[PDB]
Amino acid sequence: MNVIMREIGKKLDELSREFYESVIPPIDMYEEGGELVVVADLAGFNKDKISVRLSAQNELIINAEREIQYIGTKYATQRPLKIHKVIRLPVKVKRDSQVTAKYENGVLTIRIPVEGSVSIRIE
Amino acid sequence: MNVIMREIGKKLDELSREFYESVIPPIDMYEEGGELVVVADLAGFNKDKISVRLSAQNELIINAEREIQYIGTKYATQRPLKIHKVIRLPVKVKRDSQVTAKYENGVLTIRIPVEGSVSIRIE
Amino acid sequence: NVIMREIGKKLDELSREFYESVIPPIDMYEEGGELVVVADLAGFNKDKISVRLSAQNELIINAEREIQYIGTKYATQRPLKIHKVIRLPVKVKRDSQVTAKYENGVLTIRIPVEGSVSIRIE
Amino acid sequence: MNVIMREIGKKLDELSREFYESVIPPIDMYEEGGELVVVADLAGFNKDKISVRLSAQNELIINAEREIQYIGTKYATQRPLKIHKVIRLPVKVKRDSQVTAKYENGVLTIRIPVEGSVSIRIE
Ligand SMILES: [Ca+2]
Ligand SMILES: [Ca+2]
Ligand SMILES: [Ca+2]
Ligand SMILES: [Ca+2]
Repeated sequence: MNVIMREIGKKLDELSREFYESVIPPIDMYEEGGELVVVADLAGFNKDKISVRLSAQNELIINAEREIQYIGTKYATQRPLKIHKVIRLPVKVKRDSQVTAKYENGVLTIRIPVEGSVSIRIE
Repeated sequence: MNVIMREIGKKLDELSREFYESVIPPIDMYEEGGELVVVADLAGFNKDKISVRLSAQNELIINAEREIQYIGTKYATQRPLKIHKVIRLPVKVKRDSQVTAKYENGVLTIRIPVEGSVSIRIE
Repeated sequence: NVIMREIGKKLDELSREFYESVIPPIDMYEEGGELVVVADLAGFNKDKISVRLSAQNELIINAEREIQYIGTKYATQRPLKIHKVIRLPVKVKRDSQVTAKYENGVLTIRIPVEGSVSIRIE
Repeated sequence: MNVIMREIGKKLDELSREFYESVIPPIDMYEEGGELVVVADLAGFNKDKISVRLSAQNELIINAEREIQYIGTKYATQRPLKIHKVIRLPVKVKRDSQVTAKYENGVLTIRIPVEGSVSIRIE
């Protein structure tokens, strides 16, 4: 039945959007100059609608939201409305140090200041 | 094992990037006013390095290329370097009409004029 | 060690994926003008296995399963879902209903085949 | 040279069977309630021809053998004839404790008691 066929298309497309919502965004992590920088491909979002935060845990969290409204017949709606990404941080980040987030060309770049030395424990 | 672990980690990172290369970009497709619109999330790319193609078989093809060079330690390399996506268009493209592609905020917007007909039963 | 922990989890999944691609091994032979396909497909629900014949003459076996365990897991190799496409050496008989039987982790499929090929005359 | 092609095919079939023998069977290992459990997919084997052994070195060994012969033309013979798999257990096996092996639906399940301890900090 066509009605049956149509429903499947809707479900697949919705599954697709969700899959992207979990996967996006891919990130690159590297440490440079005592600086930890995270780069994320995050196309089509407002700067206001993006939030970057650090938990006390050294976890790095990225949240973004958008509304997409299209007028016309719709064949696919893959793009993710809602983004939540939680990122493990390899090393402890200096407390009370400036953190820079810049949003360019759909790319979110985060620089975290890096502390070189680790106090180690005896016994 | 230490060397092996590093090689393996490097291998694992390569796979993750490859997975992204396969799934990016997500696209939205909708048609209004005899126009088909494709919207794709393609962050962190250069317009000069992006190619958009229309095919005789009615596919739309998007190719993206970029160079990633990183200085210092690398913890993650998820972000895609090479993009190849082939989309089978729902509607036949108009044979002789202008086709437009734009790149803003990491988003590639493609507009294609469309050829179509629907038949009305005569009573 | 957490990342080392991270590496291990991925390797295990990669392993699971590898099994999903390879499983199952196939034995193919022709008996009595029938094509018999035997696949080793352990621990799957019979209700959960689908066998179908392609227009192109490919033979397809589909199976999926859920595996859930309680406690620490050291390995999860076993395949959750298998999609296998088999190209068929001989043209399949039209009509000619085909039967599938599943026992002891083994799925056996019997297919009738046309015994002759007509030849075009130029 | 079609017959030589056939010999080559027979060799290739032979290799495939060999590769499978190396990779079969895939195993699931989990430890719960002092029992370590191994689940392996070993379809189409006689119970009598399957051997399960526990090693001094703490390995678990699975051995199986089968006879496969067919009548008429053979197009493929992937399925393994003889199986040897050595698994090194994550945790110590409890000495002289009952171990159970069950084979059903082509699945071999092995239950092994383990010796382990954890230390609780005092005060
Ligand atoms: Ca319905
Ligand atoms: Ca609103
Ligand atoms: Ca051999
Ligand atoms: Ca051998």
